[PDB]
Amino acid sequence: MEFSVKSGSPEKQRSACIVVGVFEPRRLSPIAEQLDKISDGYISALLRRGELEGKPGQTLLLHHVPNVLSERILLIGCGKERELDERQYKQVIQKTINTLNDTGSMEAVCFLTELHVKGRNNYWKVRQAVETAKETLYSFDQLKTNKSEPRRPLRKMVFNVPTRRELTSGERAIQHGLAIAAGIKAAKDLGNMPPNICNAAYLASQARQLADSYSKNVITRVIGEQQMKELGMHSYLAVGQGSQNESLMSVIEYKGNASEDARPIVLVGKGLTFDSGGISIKPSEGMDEMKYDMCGAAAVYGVMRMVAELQLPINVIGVLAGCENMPGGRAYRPGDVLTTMSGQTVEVLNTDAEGRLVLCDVLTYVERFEPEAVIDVATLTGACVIALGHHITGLMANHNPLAHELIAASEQSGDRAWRLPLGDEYQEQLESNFADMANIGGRPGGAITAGCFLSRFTRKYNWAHLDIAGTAWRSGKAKGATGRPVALLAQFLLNRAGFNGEE
Amino acid sequence: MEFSVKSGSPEKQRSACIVVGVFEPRRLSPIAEQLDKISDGYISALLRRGELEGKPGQTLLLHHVPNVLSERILLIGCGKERELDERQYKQVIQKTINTLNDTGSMEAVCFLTELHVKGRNNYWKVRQAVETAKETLYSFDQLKTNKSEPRRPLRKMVFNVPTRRELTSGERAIQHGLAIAAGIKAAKDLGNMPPNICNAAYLASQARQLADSYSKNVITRVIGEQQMKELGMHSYLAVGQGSQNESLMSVIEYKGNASEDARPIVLVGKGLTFDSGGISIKPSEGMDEMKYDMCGAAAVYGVMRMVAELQLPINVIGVLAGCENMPGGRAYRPGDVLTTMSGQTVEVLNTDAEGRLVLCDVLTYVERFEPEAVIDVATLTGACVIALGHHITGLMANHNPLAHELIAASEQSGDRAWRLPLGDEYQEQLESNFADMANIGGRPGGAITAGCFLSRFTRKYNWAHLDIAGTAWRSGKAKGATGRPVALLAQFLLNRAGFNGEE
Amino acid sequence: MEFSVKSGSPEKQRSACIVVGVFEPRRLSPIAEQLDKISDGYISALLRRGELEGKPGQTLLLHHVPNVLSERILLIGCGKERELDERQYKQVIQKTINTLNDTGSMEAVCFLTELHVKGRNNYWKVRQAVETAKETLYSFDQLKTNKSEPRRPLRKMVFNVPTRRELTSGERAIQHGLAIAAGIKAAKDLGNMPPNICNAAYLASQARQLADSYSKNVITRVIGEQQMKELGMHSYLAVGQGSQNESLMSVIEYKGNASEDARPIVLVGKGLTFDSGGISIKPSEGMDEMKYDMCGAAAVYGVMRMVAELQLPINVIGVLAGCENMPGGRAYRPGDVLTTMSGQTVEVLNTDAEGRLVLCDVLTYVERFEPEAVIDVATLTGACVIALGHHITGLMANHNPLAHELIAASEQSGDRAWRLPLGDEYQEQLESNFADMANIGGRPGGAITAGCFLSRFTRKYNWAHLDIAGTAWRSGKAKGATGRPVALLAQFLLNRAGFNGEE
Ligand SMILES: [Cl-]
Ligand SMILES: [Cl-]
Ligand SMILES: [Zn+2]
Ligand SMILES: [Zn+2]
Ligand SMILES: [Zn+2]
Ligand SMILES: [Zn+2]
Ligand SMILES: [Zn+2]
Ligand SMILES: [Zn+2]
Repeated sequence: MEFSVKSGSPEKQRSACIVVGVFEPRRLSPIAEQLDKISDGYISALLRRGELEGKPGQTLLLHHVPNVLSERILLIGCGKERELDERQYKQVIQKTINTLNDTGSMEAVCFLTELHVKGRNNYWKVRQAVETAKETLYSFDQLKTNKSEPRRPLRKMVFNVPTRRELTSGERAIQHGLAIAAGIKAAKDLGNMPPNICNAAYLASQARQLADSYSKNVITRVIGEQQMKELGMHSYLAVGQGSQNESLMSVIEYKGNASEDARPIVLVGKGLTFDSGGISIKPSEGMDEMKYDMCGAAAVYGVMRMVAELQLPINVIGVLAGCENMPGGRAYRPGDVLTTMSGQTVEVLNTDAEGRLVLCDVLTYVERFEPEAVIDVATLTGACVIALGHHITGLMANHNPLAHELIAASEQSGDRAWRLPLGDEYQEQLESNFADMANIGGRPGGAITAGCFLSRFTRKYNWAHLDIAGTAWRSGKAKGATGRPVALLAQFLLNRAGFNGEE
Repeated sequence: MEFSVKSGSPEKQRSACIVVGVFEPRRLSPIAEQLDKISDGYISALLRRGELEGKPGQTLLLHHVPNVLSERILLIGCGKERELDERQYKQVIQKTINTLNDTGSMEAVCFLTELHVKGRNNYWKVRQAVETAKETLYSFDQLKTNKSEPRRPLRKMVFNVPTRRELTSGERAIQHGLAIAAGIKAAKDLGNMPPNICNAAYLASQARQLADSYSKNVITRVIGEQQMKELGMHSYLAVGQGSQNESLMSVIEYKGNASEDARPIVLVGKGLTFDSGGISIKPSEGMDEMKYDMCGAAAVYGVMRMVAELQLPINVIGVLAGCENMPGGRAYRPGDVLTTMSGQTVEVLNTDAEGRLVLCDVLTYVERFEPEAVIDVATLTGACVIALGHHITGLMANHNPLAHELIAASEQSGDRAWRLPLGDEYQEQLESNFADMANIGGRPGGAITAGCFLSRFTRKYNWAHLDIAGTAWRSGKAKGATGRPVALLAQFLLNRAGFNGEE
Repeated sequence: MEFSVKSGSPEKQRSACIVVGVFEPRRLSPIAEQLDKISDGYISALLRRGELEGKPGQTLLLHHVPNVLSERILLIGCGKERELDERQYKQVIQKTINTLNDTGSMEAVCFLTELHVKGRNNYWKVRQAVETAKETLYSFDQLKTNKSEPRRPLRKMVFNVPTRRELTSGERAIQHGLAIAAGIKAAKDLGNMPPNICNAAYLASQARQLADSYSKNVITRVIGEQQMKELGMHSYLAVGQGSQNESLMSVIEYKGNASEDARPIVLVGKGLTFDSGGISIKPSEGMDEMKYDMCGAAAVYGVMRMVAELQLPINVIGVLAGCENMPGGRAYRPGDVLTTMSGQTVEVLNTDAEGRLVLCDVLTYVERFEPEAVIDVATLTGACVIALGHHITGLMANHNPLAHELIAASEQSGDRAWRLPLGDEYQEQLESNFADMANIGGRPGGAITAGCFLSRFTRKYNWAHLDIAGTAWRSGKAKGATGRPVALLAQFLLNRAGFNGEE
């Protein structure tokens, strides 16, 4: 659907539906009781009758309202005025979009973006409304055969801003919100696709199409197994040795800045299109969710699509490290000692800790880009899920300023991350009697030792690690990819590009 | 809430709200056209404009409808006409109640009970509506300190019936639906109570209050541990021996028939207020759900309540076999050989198969009432959950007519059961080199060999066994007791008392 | 052994042994060459033959060195000059103490305290040396019947400081170091004692002896089961119900400040003398290590012993929440709903998550002291061990300044903690359909949800929680308590008492 911003009163609107809010208890909102006084207390009369107490989730749809230009007035329960946090705000917009679609409204004017949301300005509210509206419309039915497509008469939504002063921030919010929502959808699509269709070659193919769609700034390269071997990326090669799928590393280069002294921000996404655990096989229960083990590449692709659309004035390189981990007569095994691209040797203790064996070689490989900073994004350890659950991404880094920036972006964007420490006592857990290091450190500090492992390959540049094992998708009835952390990364890049989201 | 029936037209009601259906696609219910044709096509116009497609789940609330004597008109989507089964029908009524409760309607008149529902007459559609509506209002907040009580402005609902020829079947449907819904609530309340509060003594106490509330026809006796020993109920005693809670068997006698030859129907409910498994201890995951191991006794109590309310002209005795299975220094052990009340000996191989050791003695105990039929109700085997899932109760019996009466009742009441076979080959699985029989027959056929076991104690009367391990409760976010098989047993009693089917 | 400081040169010492450093490669320490020149290159000569490369862990004991007033000269490999972190520094000191004890040296003078250690001044270097030396001498043979008591001729060590200007900081360092080491030692002894001896009565007995030994500023109260019942601490009671050991909350009050407005700092330690998990029984493997489930109480006791010795001018109350979690006919069970002292109800899903059930009642109880700050210390979750491993303590709090003061103290003291987030999405995992909350929130974010659970009882004051499940003890061959976080808490108390940092 389309979005736009205007600055006008409810009573002057001539829409299929205007949306205004109501707070507990049956407390018409400022903007709404502007409309009440047009219909002569018609609305407040209905609220005295108990038609809408204002509880969250509650709604009231009025037709043929006395002296109201719009055909419908949709009132939404907003809880309690300032006492509105971002989370309840997102729900109010979700409800609005869903309610409107059970209606015949082909468009609507929404005054909810004017609500007081603790600490968030106009830009944030409009941007979050767009991102939430789009999230609500998501569906993954491309593999179903029944389905007669969903009902969506709502084709456009206009968000109202307080004064003409907010139209500018309002428009920026819409532009940004749509590009990030698109990056999120793309990542959710790639994540939800089965390993059956979304394999390393499928990712390479999406990478090429992205370049074709933005040929003035995007160039894609795809490195195969033979080139990997020539480059000495034996660790990455070992992981996919067992699978019949070819390991393919897709490099998407976006050039938005022409000065010769510009340095690129490199994003490295773990792309295990399926992870069975390998010889160190995973249990049966819920293993189909391992199709999400490539959600890091999914997010990096979404971010690139976002950067290209917004044409940011910076240089970004996204790597989709495609691979597949399968058991078999050619599978690598516990006990193997791999010679990484960097030259350091790694003793494999568990073949299911393969993401870091793919990433280490990509981390050495990306130094040819002389990056400003490298950030890897990966569904890496179950330990991180135990540590930070499904709500916050785990972050580790070898440079404090870069960590601070990523955490600030995670908060601004509402796609949170939390820093976990690295450190010598944890490095020691990787000691090996046979190679420079082992690929695991045992249960204690599992998410930290994995980051420590990665840090031995990133000493030549400032770097951060995002472990999205718990935030990349949900299980249960609503099993599905979240698209995280596209928003955190998009915010990060928006900040780097100079945009002031605080104004 | 309260329910009643009338037979009028929508247009002539003077209610806070009249409910009517709409079928896909946006086709107003005929019962409604008289009403539309009074507002000047006010409803049909809103419908072609897209306000209610008619899909199940959708609703449309209208106030100030042109010339309508009722203040609110609530239209509910019903899908396609004569393609409505009772499951969809119930959802429709469930939706109606929830939607009405979001308005200020103090009472309402509903015409949905006139919907065509496959195989169901007026009596069933009204009774089903009553039972479903009451199911929807269920809440268990007695142990919470927050809460401020849900919003129920709707204190009364009037169901409409086609003609005055259906008023009496409608009133009977309400009388029956209310009594059964109340038994189901009593059983759900008991099941949901913690083992902490709901122990054998609590069930006994509830049993005594029931007798007090209907002292004319109900007498309750409680048999404690000293008496059980004197009765020789050693098997029952061994299960609760490890627990500090005293084992208590509550016998509720309902006499609604004075004829010297009116043999009682005996209901025996497994009342394990907590089942840790004992020495054969259960795993931690979801063990909190073992407070539901007394759901058989909960159901029986519910039926006794139901029968007292309806004053059926039959004799029914309900036994609440209270007990607690705990591990400890005085707990019975795998290997023990128990001398059951029948005199037959039993080798205990697994202490978690304790419900049948509590029941075998109670089934011998009840032969003193010279029962015409005996029915045990028990959350007995994980095997039944695997066999019939959470939707259908497992049934076994030593008498075919009785088993057919029960299945029919299960169908009529929409609380289904399915008969499983018994047999000599399953009996052989209970062979012991040390006793007359072992208490388990291995994994193959676990629900059936449990029935075989019980059957060695029910040879002197017509008997049926209901394994409600999968139907007694549900888990997940909506964790809670279901109250089943109260409806099945109530229908069985109603049928024994002469219920015509009202056809 | 005893410690003291002095500022002198190596050549003028008349000790049984002087300890000096040697850097790699075979480079004689500046303080050394002074000493070499008296014996005339007699030392550098030996370093040329290669008698000490100077690598960490290497040593060289020299007797009758020409012209040296000291009989023995112990040279120690220190690695490389300024690039010495505190970690390697402590190792060098530990080595020194161990090596010295294989000789006849009855006393020694050590110039290693003058080594350059990144970010650590004279005060820290002397204090780390003292704590590490005492740490090295720890043994726990009180329950062994063989042995013949260790060989420790070295009854005194003197650390040299650069000039007389560092003498005072040196003395203060020794004073603090000794008191913290004593505290740490008491915590380790209590932790190491078997559940067989160290039960809740034992902890109470120790708390009473502490009060007796410092009757001027310390008073101890012991609250038993009858009292807890009268206080409404049913949550705490339920956890110990199953065990024959009476639950006992020992309260150690230290009044070091006579002013009316010196509000107390309250420390609460989980004192589960043994944790079998209860009905939700733990696995066999390494369950003996559950004797360490009272290390929180252990640390609070040691911290109290330390604040008593130093006589800090502040008020501190240390609570030792003793309890034992056993399975049995009287144990509380999964499903139980407890009414905590605060009045909030808690549904028990897992009995092994008992520490928080003991702590919530104690956290409510301590509000009677109107504390300025409350800090609980508990071996609480396996999740924490997974999240932060064995090296860093997990910290949660409801007041940021308190959290920052604690993180700062942990760094300063070399007993690290790392903050983890709390939050609404985590609180929601504790939702229950039967109580105000459940005691566990699932595996995702286990450490954090435990934090969220405790925080529901600490809203009336500034609070912090330390989960030392991973830092409190180590297993394997060197199995034993660590005494952490005694040093972190002591440093916290010192800073509150006005400690300088010493420039
Ligand atoms: Cl193969
Ligand atoms: Cl016991
Ligand atoms: Zn893996
Ligand atoms: Zn993986
Ligand atoms: Zn059992
Ligand atoms: Zn049972
Ligand atoms: Zn525990
Ligand atoms: Zn514990």
